[PDB]
Amino acid sequence: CQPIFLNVLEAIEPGVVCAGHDNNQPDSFAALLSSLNELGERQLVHVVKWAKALPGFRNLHVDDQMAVIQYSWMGLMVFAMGWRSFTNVNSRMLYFAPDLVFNEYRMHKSRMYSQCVRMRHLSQEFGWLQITPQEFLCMKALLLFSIIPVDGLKNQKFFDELRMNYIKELDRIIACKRKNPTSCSRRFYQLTKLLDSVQPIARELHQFTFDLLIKSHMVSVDFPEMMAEIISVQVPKILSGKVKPIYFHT
Amino acid sequence: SRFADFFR
Ligand SMILES: C[C@]12CCC(=O)C[C@@H]1CC[C@@H]1[C@@H]2CC[C@]2(C)[C@@H](O)CC[C@@H]12
Repeated sequence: CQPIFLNVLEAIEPGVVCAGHDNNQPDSFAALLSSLNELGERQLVHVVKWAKALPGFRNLHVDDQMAVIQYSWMGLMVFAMGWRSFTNVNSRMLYFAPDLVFNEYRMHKSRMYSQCVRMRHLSQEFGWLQITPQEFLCMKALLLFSIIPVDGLKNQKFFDELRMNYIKELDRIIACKRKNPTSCSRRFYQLTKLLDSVQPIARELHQFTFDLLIKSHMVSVDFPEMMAEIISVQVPKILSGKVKPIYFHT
Repeated sequence: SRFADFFR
């Protein structure tokens, strides 16, 4: 047969994205956070292009297409970063970009060490669970449809249909080589648990970037155009409970 | 905005 769905995810997977960080300069909270913010701006461009190219994505109302991306970019970017860390330096450090690799010192200079530890842990989960490149791809796609407003989307039905189909695909990726039920059942359990763990991490980073935006001018931290807008219009909706993640387990 | 221009 032909792995049509997987052929697609693989084909549309974004390439390498650098942050343009000056590693020849001593680490500073301002320089580091400003470099992460610009990396977010650059990655967002690739996330938009990636999403628009996902199977069925254009079925969503245009307003919803923008909404899911605006709400999920953090989890998506954190997830992809954890995988990069796992496969490049084996989770030893957080591989944000080839030119922005965090060691313990940078994790501390960034003033978000605790959040970094969790991201490093998630990164290790990729190794502990032996996540395959294909499971990573489908799990990441599912993360784009994992957070919605409690009041529902413009066209909620189309979204529900899309999310269901991506869960179905994740389910068949699990039953490719496995020919045992308790086996597939166990794997699905582990992955959904893994997907859920991304949410608390994104929440912390959402709170952290929000507070940073509010007083960025006082700490010399620069927020690019799209980042500043999304963080002050969309992120608050999340922090105030108007928009929530979809958890598999509670 | 620039983000919106991506779908507009
Ligand atoms: C999404 C990014 C940048 C892309 C990536 O690889 C994951 C990483 C997670 C932390 C984010 C960062 C973008 C800029 C943020 C939002 C900072 O303001 C504080 C948290 C940072």
